[PDB]
Amino acid sequence: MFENITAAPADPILGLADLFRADERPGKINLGIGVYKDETGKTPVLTSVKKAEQYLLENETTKNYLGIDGIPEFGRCTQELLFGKGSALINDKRARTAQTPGGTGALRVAADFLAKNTSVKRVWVSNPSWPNHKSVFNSAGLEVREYAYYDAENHTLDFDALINSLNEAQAGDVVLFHGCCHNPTGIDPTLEQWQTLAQLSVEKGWLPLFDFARQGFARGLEEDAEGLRAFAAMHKELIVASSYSKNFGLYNERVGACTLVAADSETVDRAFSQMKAAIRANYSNPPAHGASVVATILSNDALRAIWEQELTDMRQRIQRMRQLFVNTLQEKGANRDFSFIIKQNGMFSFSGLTKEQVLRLREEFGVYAVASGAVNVAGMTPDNMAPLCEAIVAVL
Amino acid sequence: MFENITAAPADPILGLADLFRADERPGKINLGIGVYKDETGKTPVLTSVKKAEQYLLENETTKNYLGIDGIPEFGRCTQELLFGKGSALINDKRARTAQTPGGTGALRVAADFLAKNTSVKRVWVSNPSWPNHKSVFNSAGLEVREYAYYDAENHTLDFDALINSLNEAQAGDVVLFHGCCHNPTGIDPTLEQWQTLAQLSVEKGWLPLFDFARQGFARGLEEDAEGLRAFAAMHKELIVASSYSKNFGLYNERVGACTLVAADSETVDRAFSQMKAAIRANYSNPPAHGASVVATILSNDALRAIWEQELTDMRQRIQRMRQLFVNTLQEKGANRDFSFIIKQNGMFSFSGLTKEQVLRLREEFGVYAVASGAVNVAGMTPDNMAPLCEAIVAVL
Ligand SMILES: Cc1ncc(COP(=O)(O)O)c(CN[C@@H](CC(=O)O)C(=O)O)c1O
Ligand SMILES: Cc1ncc(COP(=O)(O)O)c(CN[C@@H](CC(=O)O)C(=O)O)c1O
Repeated sequence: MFENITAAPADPILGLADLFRADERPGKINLGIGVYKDETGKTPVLTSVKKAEQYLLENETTKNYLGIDGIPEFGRCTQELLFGKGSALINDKRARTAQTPGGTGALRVAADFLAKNTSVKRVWVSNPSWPNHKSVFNSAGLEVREYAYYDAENHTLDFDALINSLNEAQAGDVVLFHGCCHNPTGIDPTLEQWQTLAQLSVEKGWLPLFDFARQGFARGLEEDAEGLRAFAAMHKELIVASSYSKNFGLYNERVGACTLVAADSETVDRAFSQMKAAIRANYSNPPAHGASVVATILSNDALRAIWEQELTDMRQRIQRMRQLFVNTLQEKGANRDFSFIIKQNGMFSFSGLTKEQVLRLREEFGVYAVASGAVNVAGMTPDNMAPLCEAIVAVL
Repeated sequence: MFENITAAPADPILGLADLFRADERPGKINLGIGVYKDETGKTPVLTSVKKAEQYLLENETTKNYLGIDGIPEFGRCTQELLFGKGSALINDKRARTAQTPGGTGALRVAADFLAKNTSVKRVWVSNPSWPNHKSVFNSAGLEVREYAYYDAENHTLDFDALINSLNEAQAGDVVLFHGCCHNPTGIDPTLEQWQTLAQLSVEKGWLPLFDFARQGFARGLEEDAEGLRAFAAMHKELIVASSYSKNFGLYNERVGACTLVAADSETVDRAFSQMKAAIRANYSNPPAHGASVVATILSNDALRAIWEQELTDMRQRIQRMRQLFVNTLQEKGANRDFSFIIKQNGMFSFSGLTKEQVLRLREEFGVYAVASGAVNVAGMTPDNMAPLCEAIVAVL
C-alpha cells in the first residue's frame, strides 16, 4: 500500500525551522517564525498562566470529557473579547462558540462545516497570506482564490488593487480577512477601510471569515477588534477563528475558538449542530488544559490584570524593536528608507527583501527570514540587532 | 448561507448523556458512556497524573510549539507499549508515531492520510462497533462496510460468520480491528483466533487498522497487545490508533497516538511525511499537557509503578462488578442465564437487551444503557447494583 507514496514537500514555515537547528553556526539569528520572543531570546510561560496552573493543579477533581464545544465560560469569554461586553450579537444569542485545538483547528473546523453544509466552493485569501491557509481549505476540498493586497512598491495596502480583485468574487463566496496584524505583511486596513470593506461585503453577498490570531498585538485588545466589529455591525452571518497561542503564550496547548454568527438564535443553533457533528468526526472534543487556563484568567479580575499587563509588555517590546530596527538600519549604511516599517503592526514585517536576498541572508549570513520575505520583529533583540542589521545591508 | 441548514441528528452516545443530564430523578443510574467510574461513582484524576502535573508545573519553561508529530519520548513509549521492548519493528526503525488529540484524532488522521495518498476506498468495521467509527471514516470520504462479529444467540464471537463476511473484502481494503475490549460487545478474539485472523489477512491483502482504546483493561498491558503483536509479526504494513483516555484517566486532555508501520525505514519515512502534512492542515501540532503527562509517567520508574497499580485497581474493580452483576441478577430473580458476562472484557457488556427493553429500562426507571443494549460495567457500584438489577429483571 505505501510503496509508491511520494514525499511531501517541506512545510514553508516548519521546514525552515528544521534547518535552523541543523545550521550549526555560532552567531546565527532566526527571524522567521511568528512566535513571541523576549529580550533574552526566550519564549517563556506567562506569569498569569503559571498561576492559573497552580490553581488548576489544586482544584481539578476530574479529567472527564468536556462537551464537543468545550468549556462554556471559555465560549462566553471569547465572544466578549471578540464582540465587546455589551454586544447585541451576544444579547440576541446570535453567536455560538466552539473551543478548538488552536487557530488552525478552528479554520479546519470552519472549513469542514462549510464544505458539507453549504454551497460554498471558493475561499478568497490575500496575496500574500499565511501559507497554511491554502492547505487547510484545500483539505476541506474548497477552492482558494487570491486577492491583491500588498503594494510592493509603496509598502502599504493596495486598496484599489484589493477592491479590484474582489470583484471576481461571487455572492456566496467566502472572503478571508486577517483581523489585525496581517501575516506576513504587518499591514492592516484602517477603520475607514474596514468600514468600506464592510459595506462592500454586504452589497456583494460575501461570507466573511475572520482569522484572528494576534488580538492585542497591534494597538490593544479592543482596538484590534474594531475591524471585526464593523463587519459584525452589518452582517447577518459571519465566521470567526481565533487563537490564544500568541496572546496567552499557550502555543503548544492548542487554544483557539470557532465562532459562528447567524441572523438569529434558531439559525445559529441549527447550524452550530452541524458544526459539532464536524468536530465529533474529527477530534471529538477539545483539550481542556490550555482553554481552562484561559477561562480562569479571563474570569478572575486579579489574574486578568496581570495578564493584560504581560500582553502590553509583549506589545511594547515589539514596538521597541521596530523603531530600533529602522534606526540601526539607518546608522548602518542602508540607503533605502526603512521607515514604512514603523507603520506596521504585530510581529511580522514585510522588509522588502527579494527571494534571492533571503537565500543569501541565510546562506552567507545565518539570518533566517520567512520564505515569503517577512521578518519577525519579535525575534530581534538589542543584542542581535547589529549583526542582523549588517547582514541586511550587505544584501540590499 | 445558513438559512436552510438542517439540524444534525443527535449523537448516539453523546446524545444520550445529555438526555440523562436533564432529569434529576432519584435513583438514576448512568451506564451508557464508556468512562471509568470508581466505587464512589466518580472519575478521578490518577495520583500518578497529579504527581506528573506538578513536576511539569515546576519544570516547564516554555509553551512553544511541539513539532507536528509531538513529543519524541511520547512516541517511543507508545511504540514500546504497543510492540514490546525488543520489537523488531522498533529495531528496524520500521514504525513512526504521531501524537494526536485522542484516539478519535488518530483515527481521523489515519483516515485523511489513507484517503489522500492511497488507493483505499473502503473500511470494514465490525457489527456492531463504536458508532463514531463510521463517522470519522465517512468524513474522510472513505466507505465503510460491516463484518459479522457477534453471535446474538450465544453471546460470543461468530468466527465463521466473521470470516465468512470478510471474504467479500478485497485486496487493498482496510479492515478495522479493536485491539482488546471490543466496544460495545466486550467480546475479544482468543490468541488463536488472532493468529488465524493474522494469517488470512496477509494472504487476502487486507490493510489492518487497529483501534486500541483500552490497553490494560482486559487482562493487562502486555497481554492486551498480544493480538496486535501477532499481526505485527507478519505484516509489512499496518496502522495503529491508540488512546490514553481511559488507561490514564486523561479523557479531556486529548492524548492519543497514530502509529504507521511500513516494510522498511525509508518507506515509513516517506509515508509519514504525508501523514504530517495531513495533521498540519488539520490541527497543526498536538496539545502538550496530556502527552507530557504520559511521557513523564512512562519514563519514570517510580511514577510508572504507581501508575500500573492504579490501572490494576481499575481493571480489578471492573472484574468485581462483572461477578457481582451476575450474582445479583441471579439472586434478584433473572430468568436468562447471564454467566457469559464473566467472560467479557473491559468496560462494556452486551447484556442481550432489545431496543425496546432499553427504551423501557430508561423511561420506566431511569437506567441509561447504550442504544445497542450495551452496558458500561464501570458505572456500576455496590450501592446501585440492586436497584439496577431490579430494573433489568423487570424487563426481561
Ligand atoms: C495568521 C495566522 N492564522 C492562524 C495561525 C494558526 O495559529 P495556532 O498556532 O493557534 O494554530 C497562525 C499561526 N502562524 C505562526 C505559527 C505557525 O504557522 O505554525 C507563524 O509562524 O506564522 C497565523 O499566523
Ligand atoms: C473504541 C473507541 N475508540 C476510540 C475512542 C475515542 O477515544 P478518545 O476519547 O481517546 O478520542 C473511544 C472512546 N469512546 C467512548 C467515549 C466516546 O465515544 O466519546 C465511548 O463512550 O465508547 C472508543 O470507545
